[PDB]
Amino acid sequence: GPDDPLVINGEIEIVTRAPTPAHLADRFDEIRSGWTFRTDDTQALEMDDFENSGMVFVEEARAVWDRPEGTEGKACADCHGAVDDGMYGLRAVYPKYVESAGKVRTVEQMINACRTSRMGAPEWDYIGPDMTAMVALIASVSRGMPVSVAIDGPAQSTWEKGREIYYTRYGQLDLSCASCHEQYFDHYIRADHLSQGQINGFPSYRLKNARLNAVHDRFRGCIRDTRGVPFAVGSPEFVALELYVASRGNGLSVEGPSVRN
Amino acid sequence: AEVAPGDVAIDGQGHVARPLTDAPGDPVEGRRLMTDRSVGNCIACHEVTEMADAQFPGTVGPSLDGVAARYPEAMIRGILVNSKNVFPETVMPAYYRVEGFNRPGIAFTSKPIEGEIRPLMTAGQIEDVVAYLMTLTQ
Ligand code: HEC
Ligand code: HEC
Ligand code: HEC
Repeated sequence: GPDDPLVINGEIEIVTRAPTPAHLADRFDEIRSGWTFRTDDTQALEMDDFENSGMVFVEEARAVWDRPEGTEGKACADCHGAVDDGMYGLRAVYPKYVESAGKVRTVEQMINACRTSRMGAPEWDYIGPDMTAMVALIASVSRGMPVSVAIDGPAQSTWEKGREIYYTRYGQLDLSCASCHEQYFDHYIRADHLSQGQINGFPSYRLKNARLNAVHDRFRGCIRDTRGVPFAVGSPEFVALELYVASRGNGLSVEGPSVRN
Repeated sequence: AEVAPGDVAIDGQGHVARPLTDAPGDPVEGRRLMTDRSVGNCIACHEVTEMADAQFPGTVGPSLDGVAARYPEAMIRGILVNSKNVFPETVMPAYYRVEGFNRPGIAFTSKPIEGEIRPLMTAGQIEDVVAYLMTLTQ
């Protein structure tokens, strides 16, 4: 049900309903996890890690985190320690401004920057299985913690670019993210119960394709399905949009890997 | 003989009194076209109860039951030519437009349209669907 508590493994309280972030209070009263729009059976699959197929990949990523890889002969753990500490809280606050880049960067970009320039290892495909399993591991160790992406300071002009993309109609169907997710959340498009399009639960494990799904992969798909040309994965536009949509769920718990339709 | 997208006469309420084709519209075919996501994809947003076999109609748009008892033909066709002329800021796609899109792609391929944009629906297909919608007098 939409108002039932989400607790994972019995220990991890997920805040699935929260007061609207100030920048968005204008448009609705509550923000809600996409979990709260799913059926009972589907909601069930995220309440416990032994049933969340997305967590199989996380466990594989736990192994990779400790595997030396690249010419430096190092593994993530060698610089970051145990993942449950080195990544603690981290998914809550990306996308964020990274001083060394002078830009807002995504978790995926940071990972790949570590891979090529500190590990001497090939980059992982931005929305490929390796990267998405790893991003899901990183997410999973912050579940429970309120998403808290800065939307001002040096992030601000990215945030506003993301915000303008979110309210631009695309495609020959001429639709914006807000066309569906803001105006019409809680309605149905065909079989799909429309959520607010939060990303606090990414990477999402979807029953549709039985794999983890990265934020930029959903974005791409979403614009594609306006019968339009999506931006590139990793593009500055999707980086902008991701920061923005993230802030639309500020206050919601980190939830990933989540289970969705 | 069709009226091409750019040639449609549309009054100040968004209505189109003239059929887009001389081919009179086939109610039966119309029915079909509204369930095909490749073409109209209507029941993604609309219930039609008379389409008892419909199966999971959306609720984004109002139920189309009785739409022939509340709106005249020319307003219904207007809504299909360009819903925005009748319902400003509507999420309903414009089905006989070919300009002014923002990154339009070829179907759901993600690739840019190069060259003529074709309308989401041909004159025939719109006339077929309107013919149908006109049987929903309830
Ligand atoms: C030392 C040679 C490292 C290895 C091996 C890995 N990482 Fe790393 N990482 C390192 C530094 C010095 C920094 C800070 C970079 C900066 O510009 O300030 C990072 C940072 C990250 C981050 C950013 C998070 C943050 O604290 O702001 C992420 C998400 C990250 N690293 C991921 C990551 C992964 C997945 C790795 C294994 C493939 C990995 N790092 C290895 C140094 C090193
Ligand atoms: C209607 C044609 C849509 C438009 C335009 C956009 N989205 Fe969407 N989205 C749509 C459906 C029917 C669904 C599935 C049901 C649901 O809401 O959960 C979605 C889903 C998403 C999600 C997943 C949410 C989750 O909790 O896992 C995300 C992140 C999402 N959509 C993002 C998104 C963005 C950024 C869009 C603008 C480019 C956008 N969607 C447009 C339908 C539609
Ligand atoms: C969602 C993206 C839609 C799709 C796909 C279709 N329609 Fe629609 N329609 C939609 C909305 C949101 C509305 C109401 C106007 C508003 O935005 O406030 C409508 C309305 C109609 C109507 C008028 C009915 C009435 O007002 O009672 C008609 C006749 C209609 N729509 C027809 C129609 C057809 C034939 C479609 C398939 C090609 C179709 N709509 C798709 C949203 C959406």
